[PDB]
Amino acid sequence: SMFLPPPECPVFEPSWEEFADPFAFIHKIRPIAEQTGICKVRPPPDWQPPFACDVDKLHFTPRIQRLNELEAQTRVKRDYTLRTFGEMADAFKSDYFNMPVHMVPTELVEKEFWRLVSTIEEDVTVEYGADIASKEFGSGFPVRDGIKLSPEEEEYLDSGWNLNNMPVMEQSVLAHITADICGMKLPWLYVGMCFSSFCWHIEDHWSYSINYLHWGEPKTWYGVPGYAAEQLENVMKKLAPELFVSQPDLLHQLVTIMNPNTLMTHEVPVYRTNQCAGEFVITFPRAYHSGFNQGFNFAEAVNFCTVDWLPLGRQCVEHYRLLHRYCVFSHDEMICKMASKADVLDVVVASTVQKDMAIMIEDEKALRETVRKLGVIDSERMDFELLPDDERQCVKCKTTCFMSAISCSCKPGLLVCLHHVKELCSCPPYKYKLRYRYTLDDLYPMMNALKLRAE
Ligand SMILES: O=C(O)CCNc1cc(N2CCc3ccccc3CC2)nc(-c2ccccn2)n1
Ligand SMILES: [Mn+2]
Ligand SMILES: [Mn+2]
Ligand SMILES: [Zn+2]
Ligand SMILES: [Zn+2]
Repeated sequence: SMFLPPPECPVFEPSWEEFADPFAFIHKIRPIAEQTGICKVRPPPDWQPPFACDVDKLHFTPRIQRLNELEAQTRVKRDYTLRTFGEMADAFKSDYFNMPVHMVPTELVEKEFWRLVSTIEEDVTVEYGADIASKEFGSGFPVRDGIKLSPEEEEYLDSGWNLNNMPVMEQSVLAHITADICGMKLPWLYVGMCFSSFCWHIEDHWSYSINYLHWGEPKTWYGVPGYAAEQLENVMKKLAPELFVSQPDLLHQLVTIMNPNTLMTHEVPVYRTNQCAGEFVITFPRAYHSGFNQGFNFAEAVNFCTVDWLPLGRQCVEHYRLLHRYCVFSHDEMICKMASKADVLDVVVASTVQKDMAIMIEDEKALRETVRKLGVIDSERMDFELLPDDERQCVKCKTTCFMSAISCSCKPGLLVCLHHVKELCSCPPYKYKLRYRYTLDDLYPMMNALKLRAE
């Protein structure tokens, strides 16, 4: 009546043979799971990564969170010990419900969450932990350290489902990427409590994400399939226009809490699940998702990109361009980097990169012809990858340049991508320079190397 729980998302229970290769399994479940945006994965019963930590020696700075529906929160992120946070968290929930913490039904917490975030009179604030793996935090999974690991810990060091290993495996396209994008290859750690929430969002560059709940009380998820993303955005734009005004950078992007029933009322397909300890949740490209924690828990998450994602990654950067949204990295730079490493690429990877590069080259070919007809004649090679990101963004659309850009001596340091030549300055195009990374004659052999590797 008040709150109608969305239908359950798919739950997979792979055999050991299926589970062995994470990328093969994800590709297998993709036709099913991409229709729901999110899915849950229960590992084989004996796949049990050991969790060991001193609750007194793990410190982290908590972030404070107000729980109001449609209220703006920043998309990106005192001092607790893990023990003191746990004691705070446990006391909060038990006091909130006047019940032993482990006796509060998950359906009730869900019901109550959507009540309190909607009620203006309620002024509930909670805290959470969200941080990259550091020497003060550290992954929940076993990692190699100079100290001595137990045989059980060594058993899960090179596991495909050890979230530290996923970004650097052969079937992932971020295996040989150079530029430091710490947010997209390093796992994040999340310490949650009752009602602590993550707002509606999609991952950077429409990448996958995989989440593992190491221990604690469940994490409640809501998911929307990739094909319904723009439908969701139109709904939220009409109800919360503040989230759609342009921002100075990525650190200022706004997100919010919204009842899934509101989305469902506007015919947006929403699915739910309760992620329990020891279970994986996987989010698919452009799959909007949000949720909250049932109680004190500890989760670890990392982004990743498969060969299936590559053409979507290009579409995303194009979408970023239309929105004047900042990139985390240059998609074209990634592609050309992989091309320069063709001989050591996985053969299926090489084949997929080849296809994307062909599109890249033909688009670049047309763009350069266009700007030449605009009067830009002079040109010089430029190593874009050497520039800091904020020193090679298009003035107009904020895209990260790599293949090419336009410069003018009248605006030293300023660049525009080839889509926005008319946005650089007021001086005539013959004063401009085409700054390019590769000639067309450089690019075709690079793509040929990929073709040979793919055979
Ligand atoms: O809660 C979990 O276990 C993970 C939920 N997923 C989150 C959680 C999360 N949090 C950090 C930022 C944030 C923003 C607003 C409210 C709460 C939080 C805490 C969780 N951030 C992100 C994020 C950020 C940037 C790009 C892509 N994803 N994803
Ligand atoms: Mn409220
Ligand atoms: Mn996220
Ligand atoms: Zn000028
Ligand atoms: Zn531009």
